[PDB]
Amino acid sequence: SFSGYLKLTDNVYIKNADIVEEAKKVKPTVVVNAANVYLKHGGGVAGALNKATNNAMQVESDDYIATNGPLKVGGSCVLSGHNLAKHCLHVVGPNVNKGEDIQLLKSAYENFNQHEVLLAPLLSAGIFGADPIHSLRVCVDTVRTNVYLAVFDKNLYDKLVSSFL
Ligand SMILES: C[C@H]1C(=O)NC(=O)N1c1ccc(Cl)cc1
Repeated sequence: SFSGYLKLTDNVYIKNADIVEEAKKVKPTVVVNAANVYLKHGGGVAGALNKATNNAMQVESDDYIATNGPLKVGGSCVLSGHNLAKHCLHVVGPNVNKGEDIQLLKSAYENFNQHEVLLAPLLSAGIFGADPIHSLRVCVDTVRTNVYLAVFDKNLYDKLVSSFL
């Protein structure tokens, strides 16, 4: 199971880790992807997860979009986890760099409540432009299921833990 995590709350755990390496090690039931509405996994966590699947995540995602159309900001879909997990929960947090409503971050985290346990990144953090401290606060105040957060950046991990209320 998950190891080396700091406990933040009854159900939220955090570790300074590369989510791809963490997923390959744990092979969790669910890995969360920091997806966009088009499931175009170009960069950030999505680009890294997709590259780890040898692009199989992108091939599956293009078929999903061709059939269903784009996701909503704040929405999600469950697809295969490929070699990383049983399932990948593609969750769309608002991208502040595209002028999307930060208020949708709570709706994005609510998707996690449909899964008993998840390995996840902080939604809307990184290239999505939101404040990761705010993302962690919304996470702990929204998610009720067991969420294991992987924060790639050591300096950001330290800032998140030390400023956690
Ligand atoms: C991409 C995001 C993540 O999932 N884990 C991180 O440490 N992230 C990250 C966010 C902001 C900056 Cl400047 C650097 C890294």
